Amino acid sequence: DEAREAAAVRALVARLLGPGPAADFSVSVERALAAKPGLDTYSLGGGGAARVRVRGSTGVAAAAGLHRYLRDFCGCHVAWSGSQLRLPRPLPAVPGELTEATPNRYRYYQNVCTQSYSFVWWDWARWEREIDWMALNGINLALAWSGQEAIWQRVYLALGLTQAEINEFFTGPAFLAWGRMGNLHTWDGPLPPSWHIKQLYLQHRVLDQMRSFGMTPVLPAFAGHVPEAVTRVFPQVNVTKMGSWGHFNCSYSCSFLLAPEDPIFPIIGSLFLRELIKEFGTDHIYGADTFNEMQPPSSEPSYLAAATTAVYEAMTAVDTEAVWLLQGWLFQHQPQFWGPAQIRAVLGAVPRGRLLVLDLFAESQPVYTRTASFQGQPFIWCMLHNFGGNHGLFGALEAVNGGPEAARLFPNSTMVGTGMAPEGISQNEVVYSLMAELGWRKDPVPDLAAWVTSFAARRYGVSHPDAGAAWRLLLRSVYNCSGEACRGHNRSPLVRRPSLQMNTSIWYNRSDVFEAWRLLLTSAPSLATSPAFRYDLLDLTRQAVQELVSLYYEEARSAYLSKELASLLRAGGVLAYELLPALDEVLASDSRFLLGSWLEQARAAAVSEAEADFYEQNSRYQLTLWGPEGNILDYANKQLAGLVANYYTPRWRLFLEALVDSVAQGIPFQQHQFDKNVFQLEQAFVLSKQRYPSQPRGDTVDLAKKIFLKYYPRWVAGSW
Ligand SMILES: *[C@@H]1O[C@H](CO)[C@@H](O[C@@H]2O[C@H](CO)[C@@H](O[C@@H]3O[C@H](CO)[C@@H](O)[C@H](O)[C@@H]3O)[C@H](O)[C@H]2NC(C)=O)[C@H](O)[C@H]1NC(C)=O
Ligand SMILES: *[C@@H]1O[C@H](CO)[C@@H](O[C@@H]2O[C@H](CO)[C@@H](O)[C@H](O)[C@H]2NC(C)=O)[C@H](O)[C@H]1NC(C)=O
Ligand SMILES: *[C@@H]1O[C@H](CO)[C@@H](O[C@@H]2O[C@H](CO)[C@@H](O)[C@H](O)[C@H]2NC(C)=O)[C@H](O)[C@H]1NC(C)=O
Ligand SMILES: *[C@@H]1O[C@H](CO)[C@@H](O)[C@H](O)[C@H]1NC(C)=O
Ligand SMILES: *[C@@H]1O[C@H](CO)[C@@H](O)[C@H](O)[C@H]1NC(C)=O
Ligand SMILES: *[C@@H]1O[C@H](CO)[C@@H](O)[C@H](O)[C@H]1NC(C)=O
Ligand SMILES: OC[C@@H](O)[C@H](O)[C@@H](O)CO
Ligand SMILES: OC[C@@H](O)[C@H](O)[C@@H](O)CO
Repeated sequence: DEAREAAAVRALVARLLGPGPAADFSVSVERALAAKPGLDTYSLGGGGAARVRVRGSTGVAAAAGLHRYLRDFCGCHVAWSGSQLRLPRPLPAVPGELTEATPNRYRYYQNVCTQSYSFVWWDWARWEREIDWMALNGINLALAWSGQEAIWQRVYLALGLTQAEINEFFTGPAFLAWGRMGNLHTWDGPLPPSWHIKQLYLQHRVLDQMRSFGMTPVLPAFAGHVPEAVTRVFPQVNVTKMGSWGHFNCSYSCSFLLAPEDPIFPIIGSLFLRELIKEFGTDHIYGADTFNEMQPPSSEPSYLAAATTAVYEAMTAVDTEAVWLLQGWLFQHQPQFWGPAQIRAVLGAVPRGRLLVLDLFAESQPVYTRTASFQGQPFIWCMLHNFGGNHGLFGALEAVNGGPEAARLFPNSTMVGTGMAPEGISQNEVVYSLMAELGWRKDPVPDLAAWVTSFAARRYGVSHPDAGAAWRLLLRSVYNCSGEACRGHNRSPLVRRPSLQMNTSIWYNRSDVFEAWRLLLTSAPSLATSPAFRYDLLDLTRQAVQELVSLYYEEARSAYLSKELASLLRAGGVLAYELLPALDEVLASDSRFLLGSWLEQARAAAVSEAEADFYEQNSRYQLTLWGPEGNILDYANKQLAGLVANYYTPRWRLFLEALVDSVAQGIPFQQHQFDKNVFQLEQAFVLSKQRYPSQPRGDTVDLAKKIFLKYYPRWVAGSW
């Protein structure tokens, strides 16, 4: 109720600022503050000689008001990487009563993938910080995906499956996103008993905390995928075996899909939802997806309607208030299958307003556009932005700034909210800061250059003219990809398998990055004490090294092709023996860029050495080979200390060496042979029991300065 929501926001203020400064805020929650039912509203008053009055129509609204006040009146900044929470004394006064309402019924957060790429090894402490970030960003709808395998285990045991069948079925922890969608099964499991104990524990705390703010946590439901062992206990079920996803064979993919009209369908679907709800309660919104990246066995509208009605009916068969949150990714991913009549069949099969669809990649491939606003079903306009959790400076900020407005103005628009659905978090914080803001604004931000200048100013605690100019440069270059082919996948040579056919082209002027780097480095004598400045300088230096690797690749390749041995040794030499080690070393100077920081999260999730080794191996697979044969090679690449020294660099050394051997003998370089040798090194990184440091070493500013002094003059002079 109102009181519990206000107490939740009061406790947020105390975690955020300390209990001392928290006493200067008067928080309340009052339903009547909203003019229109379900359009969240906050108001700010007071300050100066008086306490700061923050009122919300809900707990999330109040938290958004708090953020509004801290950002625009106090100059504060909150992000995944850290915060800048200096309060002026006295606290600034607000003129009269400032009251703002969102035009969005929902602000949504999380991809299904984010659960595996970023949240896998999170404990409660980390989730608690994330739910605060969510509340401050005004989020009222989000996935609560933890612990669902523990519920499926109860269901399957009750259906007569053996514990061994259940253990064989789930993937390892790092691959559960794809197990849950039916893309995968089995790969790199089993889930150990401690996993379920910890995830059930976690999920209860997540749900309690979300609900205390008045957030709506979305819960999973059955979408038709079942383990093969279901055909042992129910041997007359009608099932179709799906195709291979992600180049996995039938030991790991080729999922069994239960036919929509099989009598077992509502029985399994109902038993799962009932067990889920007994354990966790419900807020009446359920997520399910049958055909994410998997071609349905028929394009007949009548079949596709029945497959969709079967899932919705299983939900309403236990909860008559059910609303089904559906990912729209498939419509964009297999456009040749998903013609107008196929899409109309799914969208028409659930009553209007009971399908809430995520237009998941709306900043670049919106579907509302080509389906007359999902044939009248409500939708949430999502920015996807990031794939694989990849590091790399990227954004299409003009398209995100104008996107929600265009969706709202579209004829017969059924837009009911905005969302952020990155595959991984902990990158490109500027992009999420903007899209979160668009959650509450009526209009696009009018001047992006001034906005990014203020973003940097609040983040560093000072408006520096060089740092400001650096960010304006990044805004118009890396953060302004335009066109239909803008994807935030890092495909740079640094993170990919070396070859003679790598494409080094980009969507911006490379000089803008090197200038931005120079300008940000010039700011260091003022800003070096800001953890956020250190983070951004490191991220930008890292980007500059990524650019240099590409440029040195170009030189090495041209020299290979001309049989210029000395030039090839020189160019390939600085790439593999100087640039890459320099990168690893500078990354190693901050805890937020250590492979070892993430792997120690994995060890702390385990309860034994053996289990910890298993989780760490899971993590190393996920970042590199993905599957056992390099099935989705480098898709979840990252630029972390340890990973660059022991994975990216050995591949480049081997590649250079094979090129110089080729030029030195008579002999052409053969890709297929190098492909076999480099696979041994990639796999060795995965299977090694090497431990990686979780403590930083060296000074970030000093190391970045050395890289700049050495490589920047070579850039301006063209002399490699
Ligand atoms: C589906 O894919 C998996 C993973 O690639 C296959 O399992 C793998 O099978 C291979 C070949 O049998 C094993 O590799 C090695 O083969 C040599 C044979 O000369 C042997 O000396 C080594 O000890 C080793 O066994 C590999 O261990 C195994 N990998 C895993 C992760 O289990 C599987 O066979 C494929 N399934 C189908 C149905 O095709
Ligand atoms: C927006 O919605 C309305 C649905 O009411 C569509 O207009 C109806 O359909 C045709 C026009 O193409 C007319 O014969 C009906 O009489 C219209 N109804 C009304 C009340 O005007 C309209 O076409 C939709 N726009 C788009 C782009 O699909
Ligand atoms: C993002 O890119 C687009 C394309 O370069 C920019 O939009 C142009 O802005 C100029 C003014 O400088 C206008 O005269 C043009 O009409 C626009 N061009 C096109 C092709 O649309 C935009 O300024 C860039 N955004 C940022 C924030 O730097
Ligand atoms: C299985 O279900 C599909 C419809 O989903 C149907 O085409 C097929 O005839 C059914 N097969 C059997 C053996 O019942
Ligand atoms: C790299 O890709 C771009 C389009 O994305 C294309 O125009 C270009 O020709 C490609 N370069 C090479 C060398 O193949
Ligand atoms: C990129 O920046 C450099 C240096 O300011 C400039 O010489 C060049 O003409 C710029 N633009 C393009 C499209 O190359
Ligand atoms: O406006 C204040 C609210 O806290 C949020 O919606 C921000 O605008 C974006 O973080
Ligand atoms: O590539 C496998 C990834 O984990 C997913 O994000 C999707 O398959 C991308 O389309």
